[PDB]
Amino acid sequence: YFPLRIYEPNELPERSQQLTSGDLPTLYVFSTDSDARLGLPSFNPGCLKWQTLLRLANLDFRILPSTNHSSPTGSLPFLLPPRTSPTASPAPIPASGLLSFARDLDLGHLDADLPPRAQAYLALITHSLRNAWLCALYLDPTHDALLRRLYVDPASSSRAVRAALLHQLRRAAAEQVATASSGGGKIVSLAPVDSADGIDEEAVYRSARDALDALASLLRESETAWFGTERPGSFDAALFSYTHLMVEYMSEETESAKGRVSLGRMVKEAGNGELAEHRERMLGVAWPEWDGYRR
Amino acid sequence: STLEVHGATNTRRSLLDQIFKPVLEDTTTLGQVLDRVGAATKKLARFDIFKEEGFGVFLSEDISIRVKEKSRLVFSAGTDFGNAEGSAYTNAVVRNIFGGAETLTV
Amino acid sequence: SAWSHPQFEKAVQLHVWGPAFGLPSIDAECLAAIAYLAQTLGSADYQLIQSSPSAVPTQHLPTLYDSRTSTWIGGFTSITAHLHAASATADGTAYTAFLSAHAAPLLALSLYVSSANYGAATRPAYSAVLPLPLPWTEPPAVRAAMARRAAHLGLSSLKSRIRLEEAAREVLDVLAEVDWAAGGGGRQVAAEVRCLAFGYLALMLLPDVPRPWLREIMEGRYPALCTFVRDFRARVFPQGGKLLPWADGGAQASASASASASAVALRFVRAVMAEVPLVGEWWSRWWTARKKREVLASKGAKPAPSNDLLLLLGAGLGLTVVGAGVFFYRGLPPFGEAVQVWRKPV
Amino acid sequence: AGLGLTVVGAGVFFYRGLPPFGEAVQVWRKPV
Amino acid sequence: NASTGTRTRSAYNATFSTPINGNPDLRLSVEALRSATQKPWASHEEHLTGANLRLAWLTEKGDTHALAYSSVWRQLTGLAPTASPTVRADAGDSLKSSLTHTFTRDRRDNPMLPQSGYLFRSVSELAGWGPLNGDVSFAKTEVEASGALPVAIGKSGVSVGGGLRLGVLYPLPLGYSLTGAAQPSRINDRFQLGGPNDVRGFKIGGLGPHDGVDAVGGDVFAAGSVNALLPLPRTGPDSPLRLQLYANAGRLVALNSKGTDKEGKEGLAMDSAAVFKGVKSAVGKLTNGIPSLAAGVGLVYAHPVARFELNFSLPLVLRRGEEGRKGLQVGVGISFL
Repeated sequence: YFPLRIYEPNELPERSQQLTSGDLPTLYVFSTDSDARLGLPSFNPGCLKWQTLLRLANLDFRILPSTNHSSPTGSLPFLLPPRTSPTASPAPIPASGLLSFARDLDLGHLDADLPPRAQAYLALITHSLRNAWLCALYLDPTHDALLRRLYVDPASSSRAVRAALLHQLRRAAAEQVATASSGGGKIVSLAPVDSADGIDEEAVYRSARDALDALASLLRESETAWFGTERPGSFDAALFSYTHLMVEYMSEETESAKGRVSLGRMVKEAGNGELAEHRERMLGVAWPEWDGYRR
Repeated sequence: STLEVHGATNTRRSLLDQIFKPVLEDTTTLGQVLDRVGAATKKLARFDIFKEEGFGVFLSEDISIRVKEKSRLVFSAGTDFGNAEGSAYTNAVVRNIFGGAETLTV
Repeated sequence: SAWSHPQFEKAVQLHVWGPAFGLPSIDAECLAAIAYLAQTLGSADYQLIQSSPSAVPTQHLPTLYDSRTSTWIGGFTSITAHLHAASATADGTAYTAFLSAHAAPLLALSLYVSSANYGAATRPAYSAVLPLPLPWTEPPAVRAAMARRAAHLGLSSLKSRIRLEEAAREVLDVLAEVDWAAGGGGRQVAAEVRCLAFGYLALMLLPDVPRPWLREIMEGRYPALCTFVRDFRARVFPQGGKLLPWADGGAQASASASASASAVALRFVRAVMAEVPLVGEWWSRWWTARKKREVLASKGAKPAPSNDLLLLLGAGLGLTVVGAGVFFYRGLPPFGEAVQVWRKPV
Repeated sequence: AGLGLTVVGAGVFFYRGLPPFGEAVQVWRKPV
Repeated sequence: NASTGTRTRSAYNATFSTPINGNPDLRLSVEALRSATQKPWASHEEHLTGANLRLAWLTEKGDTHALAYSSVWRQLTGLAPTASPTVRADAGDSLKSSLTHTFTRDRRDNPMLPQSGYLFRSVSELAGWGPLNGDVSFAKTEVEASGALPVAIGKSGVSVGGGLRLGVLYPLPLGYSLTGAAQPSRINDRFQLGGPNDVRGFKIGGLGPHDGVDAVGGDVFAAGSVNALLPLPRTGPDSPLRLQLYANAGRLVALNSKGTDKEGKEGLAMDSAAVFKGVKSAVGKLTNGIPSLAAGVGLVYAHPVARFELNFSLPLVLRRGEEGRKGLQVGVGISFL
């Protein structure tokens, strides 16, 4: 009654048209521009798990790089449904609701209460291998180039800011490895052990080796090429999200001069190599048309 | 039955223990129980740890005493009237260090 | 350099906490290590020195000291790595990794986060095993650590009791099928993992705990774990664990070799120096680097010589702050005079 | 150095202090 | 160290300043700021932790100049609610090394209640280009005019008012060129228009492209105003409290490409001809169609160091989703339109 005219709303800017246009639901993962166009697996395991699960759910979606700040929660791998009106969009879907949004045949094998024994084996993946990956990436001087060109270089393009981003990444990973009592349990003043001086790394490496041996021995008794069932589930995706990246980015042939055979060769040779066969059988159910893995 | 002391965040356990452990030695003779709780919460005020505005005591079913710490640092200028015409001072107090201790500076 | 792996050149003595609950120790890692040593070596091989994180270079309490090679080894898993069908070892590793996390946050929910149990049961038991000025610095650090560890459970000092029951059952249902002590039953695992299971479960169900919800859950729904804990304690630690070969005169006589007034004053002064904001942050980092280099040297490797950049940075921050403060408060001597006279030249 | 360090140490120790000596809730109960 | 009950959470600047060449007007400044504001109109936060170096030179005619070099960080890290795909796309990390020049030509008889004055103020800014590195690259221009004029009845203050404000945001390439691929603006740099200061009768962020309940800015904008500022009725030229009777206006367009389909892939790279056509079309859109409107009566209280309004306005013309306001329009600040 009070306003007199209405005039065809104001046509959002260019960035809000080249990025958030969409036709398919888009999943925001830690990726790179050269890889996001092909849907190739991300380089962060916490996002590669959900990307693998969504690809197994036969969902048609798109992959766009993001930066962990634009999330409905703290962590990154969220999803945004397609835009229905050029000035309004549905709400985002956090990492927990990706499988609920995914619904073809049966989306029941991708979310299921694991048997009690499997809940014990899953701690090997979520703590042992995770702390191994965090120590080997964020606190190993050999992988400074990887850490930079993956997480820091495409963020700010400014040395005095890349420095602070690297520092905070390294400190935040040290604050996490220094909590799991596999390798770090030191007690200092009322502040976490936020440095590689309290994350003693031989224990972490040995825990990772034992975890990989145990997981290979668990896979050996399945008889159906997966972890007890017929099609890969959440356990297979959770293990893939670490073994694939360990084989890809941490398989450096420099080992003899230092010892401590890298994580990728540990994954390749663990047990009778059942883990490599597993990761190559998952690359062929989710990514059946992608070649050029194994470094 | 069971008594608690809510809000005594910076008071040592053995001090409140010396005060409130004999209170549980009254083994329904409600009168004597109330007299002992009153005597205890009164002796608790003869220290200078915490204020006197909120000495709550709740009974149920058992006992629940609510207290609120006074402060940890106090400053002042004031003006003293110690037999003289006037005296400007700067009184810096530290109300509690470990137990019920203090430390002034005038 | 403080955020990367270190650079290299081109008769055991277990350290534990005090008994404090009717068990040989607290901190179920230490108790599991004691139970492991007691079943493997024999009374004439270990010494069980009572200690605290300030008295070892590892800063981690289940610390063994080999006397033949003078190597420091911290943590339970590293200790049992030292001193030493495939589904047995597989399940051993699986359950060790499931106890070290998802059971340590549950034991730290009681006794550490609930302020009714910390102060009534736990804090006195920590103060009773530490030299006199230390109970003001170390028990709060241990509580802060075990409260940061018990996070991710979404719980705090808070009908809001069905949720604690669910959180405890989600763990005790995984532990319940292991057949923790028998010659027949479910899935036998190993000795070294049974001892860790005993450590955690016995510290879960035994203490007094004014608000004992965990003891109630364990005794009400899981009788197998209660029976296992009782029989294991009666078999390995008869009579409270006083027959364990502690140092010269028992438990309290063990904190004598490294509890002189000098060392205790040093420990207190370091623990209080680590709390001044900036200087303390960087002092803690430098001290931890020094101690890790010391442990590594004792292990047998040759670390990088030293990098005092951390202490230089902390001292620089402190000295620069105080110098700017003084230079801008007191200043410099006056730049002018009371009278200044000009006069034309001729 | 002793004068300076002692002054600053006393100042800090009496301004910031030590971690609290008590808890929010403290519970007593009679023994049987 | 200034906090704020609503938006700002922190501040620390330290502002070391000296005169230059023994001249009391020509000064120099070296500031080091670290703030963390809140932008509820476009639901995020902003963390600035840079430092700038300024050279202010007050001229003898009453004018003023400035030349500053600023370098910031500009993190956007507060997307707690449901916000927009836009505020998520500009997720946040930048530098914005820039160089800005202001020019104030004040002639108003009263800075907080002009009656017989005039005012021209111009701000121009050249962000990363050539020697100026960084992440953003633009040339942002802002012009302001004013006025105040009494006509008739001593001195009873009728003081017919005035006003005008323009602005343009032009994205340039990133090095030593006027021709090249230039990336479009971010939510950080675009203009906001509306509220108790810019255009009264609108929400603190209104009058712009909206991605829901979230006010994303625009590049080319243009405002206006008319006043009456009548004195207190039947009372005369009394205390600062005066009456006000104002019209308003407002436009805030955003730069699209919409004219070159040769780009296709790599949408965040517009060649110079495309950017020129886009700014031309944006100005053309800003021309046609009645912009916006508002009207009301106010209670101006010209405090010495501030201004207080307590208005009551009713928006006449809007766009779809511009979040007009009608209830009591409280206003306070230094710069009003």
